[PDB]
Amino acid sequence: ERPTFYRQELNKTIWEVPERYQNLSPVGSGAYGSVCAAFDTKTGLRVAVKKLSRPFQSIIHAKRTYRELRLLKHMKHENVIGLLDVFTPARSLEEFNDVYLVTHLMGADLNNIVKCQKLTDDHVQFLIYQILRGLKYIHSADIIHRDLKPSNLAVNEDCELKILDFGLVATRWYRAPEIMLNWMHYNQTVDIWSVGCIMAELLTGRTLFPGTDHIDQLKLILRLVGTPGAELLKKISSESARNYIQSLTQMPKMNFANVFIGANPLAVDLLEKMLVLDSDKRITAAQALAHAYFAQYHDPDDEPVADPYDQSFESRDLLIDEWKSLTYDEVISFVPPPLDQ
Ligand SMILES: O=c1c(Br)c(OCc2ccccc2)ccn1Cc1ccccc1
Ligand SMILES: Fc1ccc(-c2c[nH]nc2-c2ccnc(F)c2)cc1
Repeated sequence: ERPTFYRQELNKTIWEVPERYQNLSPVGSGAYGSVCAAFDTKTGLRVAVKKLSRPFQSIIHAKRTYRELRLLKHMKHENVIGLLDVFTPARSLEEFNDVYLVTHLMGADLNNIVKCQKLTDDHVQFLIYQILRGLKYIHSADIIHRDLKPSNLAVNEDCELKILDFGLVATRWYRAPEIMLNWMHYNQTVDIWSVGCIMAELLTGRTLFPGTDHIDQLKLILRLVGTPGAELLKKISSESARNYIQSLTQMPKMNFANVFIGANPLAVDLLEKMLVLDSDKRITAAQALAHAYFAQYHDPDDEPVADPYDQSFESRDLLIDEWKSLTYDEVISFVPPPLDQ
């Protein structure tokens, strides 16, 4: 049966939510919606409530809305953001024009933490372990995140971490070189690249590759990791890309031990493995969890994999009303997870 809703305006946005959620307080905005912190009276915990902006504005928005709901309904892992609740104030499909999502409030991200801070090795171990543990799960569902950066890593006062969906500086800074090149057959290790860039920054206090644009970004990456060797060169189909790359002044892969000088040598070894230029040679999330850098955290029996995830809708070309109806179906069928201390 339907709960009682109440309406309010927060920052020129209307929020209509069940009375169970109290003390809404805006925390930010992330392209596809706005977020408020709230108090969940049913559990006594603080939650983040996201209101999707214009969910059915176009086929793109409608499919994006469906995609996010499907993804968040599927993610059930300690280090990945999932759903406590999904609701709409709409009492019918024709009424349906707003989607709210709720998750447990972590309360900060790594954008907030990195800033004015170099971290000790022990905290970097724990943070990056958690990221990799979440990534192992995501990758096992044959999902690629594609946009991992500090703002997409939500962290609580205990330094427990969950991977966000979408977060609240430059995104290109964390992006794999093959994506800057525009390769359409990139793999899951694009996310491993991002984690390498994030880990590097946590250890040093500086952006590993602060490119001003995609070209600058590629150039900074190749200065650290070297211009492509022959094995990699042969895998590049594009004539313009290969002409460009091979016309650059050719560069050796740097010794990372020299670059990340003060760092724990196990940290440098993992970084070398994460940031190999040829993506076919980069370490996987599962492999990284078994690396000696994480010896004090790694438990192979507590690093679970995801249930099968149906991404077939991704190929489909549907009407806005069809995406809308499917999303509505997904809201109605939502089963919350159980309360457990
Ligand atoms: O801890 C979170 C969570 Br938790 C978020 O969740 C967004 C969300 C909400 C509902 C569904 C899916 C995602 C977003 C940012 N942050 C970090 C953050 C929270 C409050 C202030 C600053 C940073
Ligand atoms: F300057 C470069 C050259 C190659 C890469 C690269 C890294 N991993 N995979 C690739 C790749 C494979 C096949 N085709 C591509 F276009 C790219 C990245 C930057």
